[PDB]
Amino acid sequence: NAVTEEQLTFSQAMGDMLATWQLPRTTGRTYGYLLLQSEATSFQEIGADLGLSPGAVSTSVRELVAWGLARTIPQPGSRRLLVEAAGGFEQLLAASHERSRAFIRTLRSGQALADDDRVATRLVDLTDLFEAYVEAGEQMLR
Amino acid sequence: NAVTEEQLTFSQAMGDMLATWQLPRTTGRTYGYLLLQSEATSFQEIGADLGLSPGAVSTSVRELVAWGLARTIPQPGSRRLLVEAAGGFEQLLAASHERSRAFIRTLRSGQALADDDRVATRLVDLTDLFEAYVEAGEQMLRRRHEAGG
Repeated sequence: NAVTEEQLTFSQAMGDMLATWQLPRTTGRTYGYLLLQSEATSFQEIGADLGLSPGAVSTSVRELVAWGLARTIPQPGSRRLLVEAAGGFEQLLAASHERSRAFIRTLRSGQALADDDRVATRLVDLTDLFEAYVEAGEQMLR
Repeated sequence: NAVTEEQLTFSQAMGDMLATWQLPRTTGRTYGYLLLQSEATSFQEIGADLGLSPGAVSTSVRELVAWGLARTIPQPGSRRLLVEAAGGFEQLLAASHERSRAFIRTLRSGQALADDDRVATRLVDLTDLFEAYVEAGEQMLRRRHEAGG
């Protein structure tokens, strides 16, 4: 029905969003699904509700747990796991911050290679703005 | 020699860096090259120094100029253009901010679709933090200009 379609399209959009951090689209789709579930769900349920193969569900859940976006829960009397959304974007955003720190080092390397005052100053000004931008969000993670 | 190799590798790294903000790698490479040039350079020099086709150079320059990362300079007595690094990252970062704003609308849509309090609370906490993170960078850029920076 209409609500199922809205939840599935939200899942699809979350796949595209988490791909900005190089997570496979199926992993973000699984996350978007979990976000709208009120109770923990089995791997079988995730697969049935998203039309995913068991290997795809297993891989996605493992990635989400590794990134602090989900938690797996054992079940009495079975090896089957339940899954729920958990944590948040802190770990993904910290990883993005670290990539930006490597970018800052590349920019500072260019500053050092500059063999002309005009070239050096241009790179200093470019780098200072980017550093200010990068560390604005770092205060949010703080 | 050592300095030319270091300049080329800086150019290569800048291509990889700006691909984060969806700038094609050859375009980011051209930008990193221009950043270390003390004088405006011709299309022929860019292509020779970077091993790029005339079409690749022309496309890259047009994209950098569109993004406010380079300026083209006419030459007396010719139709050939010179190119120099210009402006800065402001436009690329603003474009990134706009993509994040669309993500926030998606998250707020899921929040609205939430059909019980536990789900809604999880989504509003997740989205509140991401939106605060996004708007910190935007406020930073806006404030940098009002202050005289």
